[PDB]
Amino acid sequence: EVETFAFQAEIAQLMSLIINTFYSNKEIFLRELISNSSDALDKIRYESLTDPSKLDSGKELHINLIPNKQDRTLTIVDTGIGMTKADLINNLGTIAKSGTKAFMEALQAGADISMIGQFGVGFYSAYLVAEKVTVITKHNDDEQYAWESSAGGSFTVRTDTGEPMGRGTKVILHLKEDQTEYLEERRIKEIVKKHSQFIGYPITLFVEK
Ligand SMILES: Brc1ccsc1-c1cc[nH]n1
Repeated sequence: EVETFAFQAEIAQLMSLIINTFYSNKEIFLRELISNSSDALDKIRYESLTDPSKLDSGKELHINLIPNKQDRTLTIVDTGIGMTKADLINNLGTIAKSGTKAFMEALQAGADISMIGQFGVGFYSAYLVAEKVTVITKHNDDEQYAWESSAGGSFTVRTDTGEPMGRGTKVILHLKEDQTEYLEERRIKEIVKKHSQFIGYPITLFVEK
């Protein structure tokens, strides 16, 4: 059973700007997603200090980057705190409204798209390179869900029946046809070294078979 939701108008506006604006420096999407993973890992690490059983769903705190050329996907996996259904439908978009307005105003004042993370809406930079984004996520207090959007104003949420994740979030970038450079080992390595070199969790770049 699949539920379909409309983005808030401000967030749809932001996604169209990201998809339609000419902007060559697309590689910053990966810094933003890794940063979000790092923040989620920080949150479960902090919570586990007062309730160690929150790590019963998995003690390892890490980030994996998995390219797949056959499916044309780049997947960013983390074992962070994960997202509830309420986060996916309501909470994250509510938080994002204010950051979106501020970001769109800054852009009109001369900021550029690479500053998106300073406004808390860096996830949407995924649409610089992805035609579709799938997010599989599992919080300790909720079931495993799959969120998906190809933009256009709507997203879906369903319970996920795939492989159980334990805890954390998998962001699956279905890359645009002309963005397959982000499946290349040498390119991902270059980007992580330039933008993400001091992230405090192990980042493993998987190689393709
Ligand atoms: Br946003 C967000 C909110 C709770 S978890 C999470 C996340 C985890 C990986 N990326 N984003």
